[PDB]
Amino acid sequence: QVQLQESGPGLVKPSETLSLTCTVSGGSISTYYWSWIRQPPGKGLEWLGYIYHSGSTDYNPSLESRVTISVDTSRTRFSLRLRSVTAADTAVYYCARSTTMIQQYFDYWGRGTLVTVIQMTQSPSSLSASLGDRVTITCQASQGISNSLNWYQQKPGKAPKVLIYDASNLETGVPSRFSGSGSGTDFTFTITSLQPEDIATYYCQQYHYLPLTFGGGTKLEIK
Amino acid sequence: ANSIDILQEKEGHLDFVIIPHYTFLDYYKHLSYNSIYHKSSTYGKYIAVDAFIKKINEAYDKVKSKCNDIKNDLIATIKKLEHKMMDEYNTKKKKLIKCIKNHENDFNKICMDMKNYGTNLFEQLSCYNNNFCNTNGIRYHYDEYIHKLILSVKSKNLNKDLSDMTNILQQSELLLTNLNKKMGSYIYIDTIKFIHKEMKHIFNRIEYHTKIINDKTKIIQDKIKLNIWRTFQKDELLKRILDMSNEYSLFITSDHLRQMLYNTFYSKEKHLNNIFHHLIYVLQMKFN
Repeated sequence: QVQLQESGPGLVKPSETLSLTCTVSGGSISTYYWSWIRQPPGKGLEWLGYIYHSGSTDYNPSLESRVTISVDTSRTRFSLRLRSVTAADTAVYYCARSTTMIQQYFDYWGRGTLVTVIQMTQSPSSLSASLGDRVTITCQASQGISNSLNWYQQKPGKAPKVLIYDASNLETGVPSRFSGSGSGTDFTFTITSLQPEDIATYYCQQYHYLPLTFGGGTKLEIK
Repeated sequence: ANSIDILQEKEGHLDFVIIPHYTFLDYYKHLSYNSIYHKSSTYGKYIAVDAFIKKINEAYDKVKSKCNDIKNDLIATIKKLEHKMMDEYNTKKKKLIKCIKNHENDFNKICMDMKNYGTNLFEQLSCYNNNFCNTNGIRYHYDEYIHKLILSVKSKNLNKDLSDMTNILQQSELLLTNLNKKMGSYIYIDTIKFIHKEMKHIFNRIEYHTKIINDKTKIIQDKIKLNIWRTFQKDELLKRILDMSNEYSLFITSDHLRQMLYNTFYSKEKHLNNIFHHLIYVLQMKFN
């Protein structure tokens, strides 16, 4: 099965270039989208940029042009270079993969390595319900998104994982208790009955407008 | 690059098909279905594949729609010619081709996303043994999507259709030379010459596609027999799925285009015969 593994320095001195590489095992790079997403400790997710097709690239303007994603396809590795680091860039760097932009969602995510140097407003930042309760989260975009919305479940310590793509569609194995709904600007994720295997932080994501943005997340716990 | 097909199926309705883009998206359409049909556990995935392919079409149409102003200008020109701006038509036709080649990479990005989708499905292809891989997916696909098309074309006799189109162009060519020789003092003589010139070129494009359909029908029918009640090794199984998806894509492209061009040839002959009804009426009322 396709597997991503990030390998880097883990400690970069300020203003130097952070260089982590990802090693695509059990699968080829070819024309897929190979992105680098970071998560500051105790904070949400930020997509840094991606490399796709015949080596084309698209980065998040928030990175201020100091980001570069390159790929030696022969090596079957893609890598990140983040110039002039700040304590701001102290984050868990996830190396991930989407297949398209037409119906973009993240197929595979690496393990994530700690490196220490559209507005998706997710409504319940924290939530503590008892088992069996129906939990329902909301995501609102700064503008029209159509159904270009995804939802991920980030298990404690683990990388985020797709539950719904295109606002309502479940990925093949994800349980039916999860429900995506909504279009345009107001979206809603709902677990019809809380299970012990659900204590995780859930994030939404948009792909309609190129700088890919995530939601604030909902830290779900048991009361 | 230079493989575009202009199509006027209805009155005042022009459209274009970038031949290679059609084959490419169709190849990956067949790869997708073939991968999900292989095992029964995955058949239901066709709902998602159909939805994704709809997104690809809607996305590609949005790129084609950028060249709508130039297309509607050429439609307005062709409308006036079907009543001398023949030189204006050529410049507006070149203009349409130009902006199509301008959006080359916008279309390529959609095509590439389609290749990625079908390739992802192709790459997740289980085989319980891998030395004995079931050719179920090949028949279930062939039978639903391709078999029916083979039989419709087999019944059609596309060579007789072409022969009947030459007779139409010969009748018009003779009437055109009889008007020029006998009574050239007629209104709409230039519009007849234009429509016949346009219809002569449509015929050649139909003649090209029917040649492809003809041999591709034989190829598909022969090939499918060999990849249907067997158990290939995974490597060989995948090779056949690609080979079949290729033969299916070339066939479906030329068949789809031949039918569209056929409708435009007879739509242009309808407007052509409207002028012939005037020419007979005029000659009859003069004969009074």
